[PDB]
Amino acid sequence: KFLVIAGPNAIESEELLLKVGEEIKRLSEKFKEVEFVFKSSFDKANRSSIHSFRGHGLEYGVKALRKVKEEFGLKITTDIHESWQAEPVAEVADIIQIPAFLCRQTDLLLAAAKTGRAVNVKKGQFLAPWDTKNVVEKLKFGGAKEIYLTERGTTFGYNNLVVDFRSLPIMKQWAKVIYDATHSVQLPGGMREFIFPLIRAAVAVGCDGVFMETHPEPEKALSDASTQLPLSQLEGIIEAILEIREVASKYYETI
Amino acid sequence: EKFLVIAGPNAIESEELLLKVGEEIKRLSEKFKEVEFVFKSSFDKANRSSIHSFRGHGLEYGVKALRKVKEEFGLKITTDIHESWQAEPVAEVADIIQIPAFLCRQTDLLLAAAKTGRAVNVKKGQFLAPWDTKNVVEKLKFGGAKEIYLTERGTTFGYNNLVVDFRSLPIMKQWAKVIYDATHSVQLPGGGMREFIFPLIRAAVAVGCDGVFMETHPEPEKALSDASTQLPLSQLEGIIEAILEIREVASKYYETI
Amino acid sequence: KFLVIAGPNAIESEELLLKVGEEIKRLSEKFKEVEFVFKSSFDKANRSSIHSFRGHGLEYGVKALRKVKEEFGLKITTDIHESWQAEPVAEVADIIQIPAFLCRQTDLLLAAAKTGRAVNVKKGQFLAPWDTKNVVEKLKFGGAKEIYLTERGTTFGYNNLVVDFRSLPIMKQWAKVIYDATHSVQLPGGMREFIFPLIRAAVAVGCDGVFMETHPEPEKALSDASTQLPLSQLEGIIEAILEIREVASKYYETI
Amino acid sequence: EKFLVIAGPNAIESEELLLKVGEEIKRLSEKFKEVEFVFKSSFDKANRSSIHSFRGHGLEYGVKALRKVKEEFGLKITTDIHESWQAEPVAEVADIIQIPAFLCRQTDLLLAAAKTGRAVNVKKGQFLAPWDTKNVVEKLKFGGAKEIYLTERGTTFGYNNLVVDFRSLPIMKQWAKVIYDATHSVQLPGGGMREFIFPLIRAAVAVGCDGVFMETHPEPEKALSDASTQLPLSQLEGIIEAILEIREVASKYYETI
Repeated sequence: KFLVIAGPNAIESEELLLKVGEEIKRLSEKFKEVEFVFKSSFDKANRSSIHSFRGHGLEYGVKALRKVKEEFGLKITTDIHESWQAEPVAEVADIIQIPAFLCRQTDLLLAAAKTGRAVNVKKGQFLAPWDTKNVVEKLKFGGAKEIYLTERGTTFGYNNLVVDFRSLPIMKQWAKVIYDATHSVQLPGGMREFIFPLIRAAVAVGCDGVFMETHPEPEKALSDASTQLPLSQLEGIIEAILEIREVASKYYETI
Repeated sequence: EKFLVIAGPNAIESEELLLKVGEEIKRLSEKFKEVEFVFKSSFDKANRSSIHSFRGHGLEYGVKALRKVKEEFGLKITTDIHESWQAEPVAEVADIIQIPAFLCRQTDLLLAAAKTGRAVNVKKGQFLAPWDTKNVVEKLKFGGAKEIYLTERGTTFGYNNLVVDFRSLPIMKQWAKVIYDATHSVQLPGGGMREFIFPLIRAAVAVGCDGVFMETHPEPEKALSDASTQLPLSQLEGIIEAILEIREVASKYYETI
Repeated sequence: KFLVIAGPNAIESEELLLKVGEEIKRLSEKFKEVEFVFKSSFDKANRSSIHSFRGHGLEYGVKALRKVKEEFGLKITTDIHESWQAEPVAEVADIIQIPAFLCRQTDLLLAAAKTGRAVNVKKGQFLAPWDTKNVVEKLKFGGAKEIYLTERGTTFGYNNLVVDFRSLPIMKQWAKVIYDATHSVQLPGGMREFIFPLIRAAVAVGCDGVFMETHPEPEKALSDASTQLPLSQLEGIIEAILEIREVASKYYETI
Repeated sequence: EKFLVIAGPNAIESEELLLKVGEEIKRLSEKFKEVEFVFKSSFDKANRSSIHSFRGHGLEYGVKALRKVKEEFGLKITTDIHESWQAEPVAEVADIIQIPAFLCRQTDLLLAAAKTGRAVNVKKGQFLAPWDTKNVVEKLKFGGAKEIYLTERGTTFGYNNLVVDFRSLPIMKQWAKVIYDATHSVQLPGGGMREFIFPLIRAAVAVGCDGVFMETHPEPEKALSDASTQLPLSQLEGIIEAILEIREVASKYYETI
């Protein structure tokens, strides 16, 4: 079924996760035609500034995510940054996420694959669609069976990203494809106004799921504040993508 | 608002070719009554990469052929101009005067088109940012244009490749009606990939635009221009139906500019 | 000999041309190892805004340029925008310049070639280095014998240009190569601070000439005010490029 | 200031290979006394495109081989780290700790390198704008780094291609010493063109930088990595002489930051 990966960008507090998990749980019951996966990072290991919010550590993060899964029965996904983290994270994460800048780090991919969990690799901003074939091959060699590739924009000049929708059908040749509606519109070093329009494009073109960050009060977010979606708007967007997918899917090209 | 579909053979290979495509466009205009069809074909390919490539049979021949399409089928017409002097003669038959992408900044060409009283559709240059088109529209309005369109046809992305930044659709909608060129957007400059034409057109309509531009030919493989990207005429009907369906379902979500 | 194409961006007045022509004439006498060509546009036919300075017309422009050639004995170059202009412009222009946006307009190139004058084509911001082979072929077909290709930057994301110096040796395979030090640093829709550094790069890599716009008071320029070089700084930069070329030329690769 | 030349085989194919290149670098360091040579070689290629490509013989073997180069030739050493835990062991032999381009934003890796007390050279990510490196240097200074270098190695330009924006040299010089990577800048990601190595290095020195990074191998065609871009060892001397000459003549024109 269609995958919807959503949650607050960073684990600002297990409290925040619970509030967002509650809504995601509700939508989960309302849209049985969708597989929801709760996402949140225990650490922002690649911030531009040394003075920016990183998180409360792996232990606190895995604990809070464990709370969400136990209290709501929702699948979990979070990203790892160094090989040693794969094992402890796999204790709770159904899907281990690989950061865009780290999509070429062989040991991180192999460590993720070794856990037996599904792996979702964020496509590096420096990678071409066809360059992802090798990424999948690494994961398969490592024993991974459920593999996702996420479109999150490509470097387009300085401090800007562009989404080449041709990437969706190309990557689909070797993995399930997810469209990251949040990071794709962020200006490195974004505009929330383009989030919905581009997500409509993604489903019209055809993808296996959508990744969207949501926060009760985006303005107060300690990360991706400019692009996280207000929690209250999540339901409407999900319904919209299901409606567009229902009609457009008739035209999705084979493989 | 009535959706615009600009379609036809890239170049006026012959008047017969035009009539063949025109006949089909006419049939479709009778079926898709909610669509405003505009027949397109260039009387001259003034910017071919090679001096040895097909250009056309001249303005005179071309205008005459386009006039025949309009007369025999009652279809609106659009063709592009390359130098200021062509605006007047072309305006005699063209309902919409098209401004080539490489020439979108040529002031006199825009002014020549605007003073004819005809609608003007400017292909967004491969070097232009979405917000840079505001001044393009301003020039046209200054010149008397009352019906203006901006066409998205890809942006320079490295060498011999174009990318379509769909954020351009809502941005340009701020000052003009927006058309998505499904054919040129997937071509590889000086290198096109037909397999991406349909998916990207689906994207355009889901994001929201005021029309689509698609070149079609009875036998693309034999086209004298854009042979790699022109759509087989028999596939036009299905593509149009598909975009109307996606447009309908996505429409309630189109943001207000 | 090494070509130096310099002058004010636009023909703001024949007076301005005379003042700049005087200095260029002086440098002309001081640097006999260089072929100076006076440049200035009789019309800015591609301004972004309808309210920006365009010029005083072709007649006034050709007249002022004619004055420079007669009063200083300097070669002339100006750009054309429509085919009909080639003939009248050729009356004074030793080198007919083809605008970057118009580098693919067959009739403009042929009209320029038909005059018998040399032709310098500004490489479009949308063109790849190897794509210029066809541009030269058009000009040769049209009868042109002296052909130049000018590097002036390539579209790099939005409102920015990048100079891929690999273009110099590539274009050299089929034409003489000129480096436009002024437009290459301008931000479409620039930074004078990068003009000198990039011109040093151009000569270290190897080119047949440099194109530089200069104005007595750049701040008062009605065009390219942000990138035109103060007249007083021209001598120093020319001497610098000659010195760097003298040393570096030993390493310029063959063809 | 003494010009830095970082050179050596891309990967530690064997200790013997290192000694062969080291011997030549040593000879050159005796001739070009105004140059500070630093021997470079990766103990691991942790980011190969393919799982089937050569990676290396491990950290232990690599550090031991690099230590042999330093001991036998008295040359400074630099190698790159891929995860935080490698900083300490590598710092035992490396005078300059290199941070991979894809990892230039990984805070812990930068911090791990900085606390060793060794110099740190960060390859500028292909996704980073020149001004975005200010925060990279800030992170290092925060971590205790006192000797920091930023290496220009190209920027993503479309697919499978990199472009070198030389404006980056003067911009980055505002907060760190700048090195130009003549080898990786001409490689075609997931596609390199050796014919552009020398011309672009000439450009770098004419613009002005504090050093150059060039990979060299006795027989590039047989290299287990970067076979298309590593310079034949016999050509190193001539290239170094050329850059010193161009640097000298261009030096009086270098702008003050």
